[PDB]
Amino acid sequence: AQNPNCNIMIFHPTKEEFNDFDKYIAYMESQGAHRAGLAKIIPPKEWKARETYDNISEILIATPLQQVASGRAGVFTQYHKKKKAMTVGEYRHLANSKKYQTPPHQNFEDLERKYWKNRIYNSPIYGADISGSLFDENTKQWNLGHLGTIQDLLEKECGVVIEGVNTPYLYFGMWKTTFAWHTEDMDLYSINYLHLGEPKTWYVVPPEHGQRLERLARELFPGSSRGCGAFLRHKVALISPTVLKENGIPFNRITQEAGEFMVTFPYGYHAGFNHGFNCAEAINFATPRWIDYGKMASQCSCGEARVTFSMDAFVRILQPERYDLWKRGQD
Ligand SMILES: O=C(O)CNC(=O)C(=O)O
Ligand code: NI
Ligand SMILES: [Zn+2]
Repeated sequence: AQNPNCNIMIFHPTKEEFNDFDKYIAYMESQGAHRAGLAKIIPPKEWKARETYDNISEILIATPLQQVASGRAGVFTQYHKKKKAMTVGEYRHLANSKKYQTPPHQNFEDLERKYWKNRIYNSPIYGADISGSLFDENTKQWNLGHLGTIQDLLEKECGVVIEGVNTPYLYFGMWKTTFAWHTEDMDLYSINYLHLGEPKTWYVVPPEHGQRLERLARELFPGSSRGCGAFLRHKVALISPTVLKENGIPFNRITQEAGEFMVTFPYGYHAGFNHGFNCAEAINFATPRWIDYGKMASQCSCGEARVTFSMDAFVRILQPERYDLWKRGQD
């Protein structure tokens, strides 16, 4: 078996290898990349997402989210307080202000230490889930707005045609902005391109050990666990690497820099934080190997998770027994 220790693998495709997206995902998996839950892909030197990022300041962040923490430094939840709309230019200025800017630090490890020590004492503001793309339409390789759709994958594999669409989202972050422990909707893949700015540090649990993280989460957030059998779907819970280590949870970490892709694999729990002002673009996708994960994916039915239109068909076709209860949670 390839990659039995479930290490995060890093790939350097040639420009020739960068033509066929599906084929390269399949290649990465042939090398065991999926066992980690997360892989890094460094694009060939000849590739570019777009010409420049000089004209992005007028993009609107309609609902910036202030991420307010509760708990202890290594075990906390965050809720999102809606703030007034601001442009990306205004957001960048805010990110760079004395109140919100990245502190002096020696290296990534030093900054990681500062993050877990001090995160809960601040409430950074995040521009998340903004529908759109920064890929040039003429970028033909690994353009996250031009991927084959999950609906077409399901149709190709299972022969049923379904409604729904599948488009990318932009994320504008600043120092300490945080993504909570989660897997993707329907335990899909995700792919994330860091367009511009400061790094993003990722933590990931191997898919074969996902239930170990779930069990610890139930212990650490007992009220939440009683309220919902799949509360990590709420995407609000954080657990530090120190606490994971103390509890023997297998995981890995890696820092993504501008110009790099990350892929998360089905049922790979991940969490992380941004080092400073940046912009990422991400989208979910599927492969034939995903179908069995989609069939088995946990669902939140307590009403908190509240997801896209397009997830309806996924649950309806892949999980017909769960469909009634789940839909009650969406309505
Ligand atoms: O970048 C973020 O804030 C969160 N991204 C993801 O969880 C992802 O790409 O799957
Ligand atoms: Ni994700
Ligand atoms: Zn729930």
